[PDB]
Amino acid sequence: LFDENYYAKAVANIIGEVKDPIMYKWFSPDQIEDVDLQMGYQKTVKWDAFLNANPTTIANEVNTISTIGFSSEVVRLNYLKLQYKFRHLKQTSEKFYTSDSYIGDINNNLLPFAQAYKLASSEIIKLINHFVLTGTVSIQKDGKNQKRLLPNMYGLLNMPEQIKEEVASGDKDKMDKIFEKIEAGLSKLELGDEFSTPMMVIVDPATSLKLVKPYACEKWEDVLIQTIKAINNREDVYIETSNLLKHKILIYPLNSELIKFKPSKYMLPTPNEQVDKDSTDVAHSYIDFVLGGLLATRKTILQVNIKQS
Amino acid sequence: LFDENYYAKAVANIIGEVKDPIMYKWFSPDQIEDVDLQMGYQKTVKWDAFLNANPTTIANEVNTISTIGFSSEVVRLNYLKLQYKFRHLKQTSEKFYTSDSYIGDINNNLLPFAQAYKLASSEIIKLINHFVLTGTVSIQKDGKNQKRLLPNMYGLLNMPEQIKEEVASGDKDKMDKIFEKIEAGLSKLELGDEFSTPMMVIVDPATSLKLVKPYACEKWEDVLIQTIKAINNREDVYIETSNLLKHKILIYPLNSELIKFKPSKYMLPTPNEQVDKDSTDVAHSYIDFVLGGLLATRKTILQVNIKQS
Amino acid sequence: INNNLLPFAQAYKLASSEIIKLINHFVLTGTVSIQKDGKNQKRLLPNMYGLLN
Amino acid sequence: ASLLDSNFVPINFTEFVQAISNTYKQRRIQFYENLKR
Amino acid sequence: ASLLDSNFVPINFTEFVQAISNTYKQRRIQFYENLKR
Amino acid sequence: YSKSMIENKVFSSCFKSKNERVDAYSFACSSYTDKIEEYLYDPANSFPYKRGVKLVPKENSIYVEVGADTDMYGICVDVCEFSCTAYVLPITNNFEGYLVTRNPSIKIGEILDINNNGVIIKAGGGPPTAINIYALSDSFTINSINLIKVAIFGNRGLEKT
Amino acid sequence: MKNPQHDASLLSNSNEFRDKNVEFFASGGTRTSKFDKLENHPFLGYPYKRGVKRVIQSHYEPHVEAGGGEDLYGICIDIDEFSKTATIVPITNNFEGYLVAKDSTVKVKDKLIFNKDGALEKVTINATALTDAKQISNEVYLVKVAVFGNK
Repeated sequence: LFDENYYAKAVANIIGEVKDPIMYKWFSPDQIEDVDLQMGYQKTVKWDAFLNANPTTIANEVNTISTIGFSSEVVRLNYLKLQYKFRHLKQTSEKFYTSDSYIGDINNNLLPFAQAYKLASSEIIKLINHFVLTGTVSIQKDGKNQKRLLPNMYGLLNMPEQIKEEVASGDKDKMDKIFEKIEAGLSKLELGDEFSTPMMVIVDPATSLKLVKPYACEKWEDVLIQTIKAINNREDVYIETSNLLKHKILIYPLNSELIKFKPSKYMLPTPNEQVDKDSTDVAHSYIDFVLGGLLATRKTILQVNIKQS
Repeated sequence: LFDENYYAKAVANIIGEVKDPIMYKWFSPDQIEDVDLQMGYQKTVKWDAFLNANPTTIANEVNTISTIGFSSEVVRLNYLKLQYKFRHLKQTSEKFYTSDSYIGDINNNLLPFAQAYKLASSEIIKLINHFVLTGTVSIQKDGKNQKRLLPNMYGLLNMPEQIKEEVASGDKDKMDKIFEKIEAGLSKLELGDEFSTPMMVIVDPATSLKLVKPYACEKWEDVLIQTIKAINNREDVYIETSNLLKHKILIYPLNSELIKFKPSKYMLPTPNEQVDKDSTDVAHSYIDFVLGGLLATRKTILQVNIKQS
Repeated sequence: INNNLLPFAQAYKLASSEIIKLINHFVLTGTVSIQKDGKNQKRLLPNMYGLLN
Repeated sequence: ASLLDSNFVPINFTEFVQAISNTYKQRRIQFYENLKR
Repeated sequence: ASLLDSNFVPINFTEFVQAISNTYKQRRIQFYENLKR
Repeated sequence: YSKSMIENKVFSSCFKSKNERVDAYSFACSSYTDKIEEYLYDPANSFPYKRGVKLVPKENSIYVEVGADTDMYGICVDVCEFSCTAYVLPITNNFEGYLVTRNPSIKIGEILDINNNGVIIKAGGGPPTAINIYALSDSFTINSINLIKVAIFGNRGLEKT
Repeated sequence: MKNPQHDASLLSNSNEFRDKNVEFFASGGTRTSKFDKLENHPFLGYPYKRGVKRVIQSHYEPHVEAGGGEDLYGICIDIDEFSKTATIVPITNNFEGYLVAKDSTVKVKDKLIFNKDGALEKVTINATALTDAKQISNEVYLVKVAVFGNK
């Protein structure tokens, strides 16, 4: 294949230069598990057991014993296939554009296939990270003109049936009020028997700037860490800053029994076999990726929104 | 055996997927020693020596020498055998229920034997942990309809002849009063010459939330840890949170000379050889376990109860 | 003879013959019954038919 | 005799139960070895 | 089948895509191995 | 209604009080040598799951329909909706398990009676009870259907009041 | 007690094979089937070989105690003192064996009812006496009956 497909050879050679997605920092290694699918839906079944009565004492002869029951629950997950197209120089035309220590038309913004694919893959990975964090697909800083997605396709921020808190616009700069809302949400959290787990907090730059302020010789960040430690059995609490958010705070456990990410094993960018060729030196190529696969239990994510107006 | 007993083969192949009990975190490695007994009582004899007089100086001739005496104490521990029954599919019938990516009837809540056994064992282990911590057996959130247990079958919370402290319902929110009661209990604690040992504290989630409050830049947790270090020769002090407790605080050393857990080596869930079979595809299986075996010296456990009414 | 007890082989052969007759009747007619009148029919599932019904 | 060994072939149910108990004990020992408070 | 293996030689585009997926999975595993918090 | 009752967007959230489910295993304490029988039930008249049923011999088959204590054949413990088949524990056998009730406030130890709908009610309604039924737990509501743990052991010699 | 454990100094001669089963230590029933339902229950008092009623109320699970009448739940055929448990045959299951009788008036062919103390007394009906009442010791009378339910 490599003897025939120069583009496949180039992809195999330059696949290592693409940086790792930053969304991996938001999950534990056990929380992520790939699935084999491109587009469609997939049903997940979770089994449980419960005790029906007090246990039976085994003495002398007895036939009536307490029972253990079972239960099941089914959750549907949707997966969507998306594609992009990019232009590049034809393989046989690179010799006519190899300049001094650089290849490609500076005037016409034409690149070799390997560099074009690397840059496009990086951009697509950034878009995938944005979708996973926010649950929406948009290329604008406002967050508008969002692409319409299927139901059962949510991010960490828009997952339904979770603890939503809202800070009024009048208290947009009152860290005491923000922390009061955070404490209320933390109290409303329901971890059950899986409370002994590390916790992850994701904030925006303005929230981090407010956090590093003194607590009204302790900081709001230290107070928040202590409060979360009071509920997570004195375990690790990680704090992260993301520019993708705007006046939002996300708190969730890094436990595979509560939140599980099951992406398609084709989620990350993959070249398409089709290449558009003509009589000129310009060709076109396609990159595929797959979105969807976040699964969570009810009342395990705290989402705080600080209204600005 | 594995050529004949498919259920034994499955239990052997899936026994490793059952998670370890959480009660192991409340004891030191040396504190636990298994015994060989299913149901009944076992008498443990503890020997001691004492000095009758001052030692004798060896000089010139002498025949009258000071003596060293011996003493014994007998302690009886009761062990109880309990059983549970669960339904599952039959091995020859699993092929007709092997669906895509899962096995079992979703409608009828029927599972293969391996998964059913794993879930039942997990539930029974949770019950065993609750019994070891509290000393009672119940399946209701209110703690009612308790199974009546034999004498000499105690847990950490209900062990007699220990230090018991009570915080009045009017002082249920006064951490200063709660800490005063804790200090009184710690003063009443008697460890003798075994004081140089690590200490363990177990608290309910509400008490955990109260502990991280500022002391009235120091925390109530820090003050408590310092107070316990004052008495335990500044050894390690561990703090644990359990949802199995409600408005209770347990403080006890991790020394095998004061508190010892001698569980039956059949305490953890074990399959029974009997399997109910008929002409249908449904079969029944039994799981056995054993309760009892906590031994403690007098006045070595501090149990603080905060009354709510 | 006095108690109508047979060896397992003969009992199984006779029972299998009777069940095969019942299966043939079901395949031909679409109904399952043990009466000549054709009443007291066993209720079957939908999308289960014979050549006659 | 434990279930961890691939060479272990139980002969009867008593040996199977003994192997289960030994496996539980070994898992407890391993948990205490790997535990770092 | 991984692109990180020098000796690997794909036969067709399907095997190439499988190798790409395996490479991404291995890179994720390596990232979690090297991650420090 | 039904027992299984559906795709979910998210999963539903200790071991205590997890048995409060409509599709839970009916027998709190089971036992081999318990006789279980199969019958047909009306798929449009009344859903017999976890209700006291009576035998109605129809012109095509013997069905089971929800019935009162006066003419009760047994307790319907399970249903297979695919074949519309009801599984019945005869009244001659003991039972200890969860059954459908219509009173959301019933205490423990109270005497109970099965009404015309095959539903557990308080025995003080007035009809003379003919079965020994006792409440082993307080009635709980699943959000809505009310269930209660009961012990049923045979008929009562003389009808009470 | 079912088995009063007392040490002896001489062996007791036991060779006759007749009139050796009518004793207070002989638990179970004279005739038993594999398909008989047996339930273990916590007990109070000593309801051995007596009719038992289920008493329902720190709250505890319901227990069984000696009783009868409209509250009759079953018959206690065996007892475990160490675990403080009792094996019970429910009233819906027929039983044949020796049970405690109130006095010696009970004779063969007599219809018998479980009184408030769980003892069988002459006349709903619950049992039919199969033999005469026999005094095991002091005022303890054992009568063989065939329990069939309640009228």
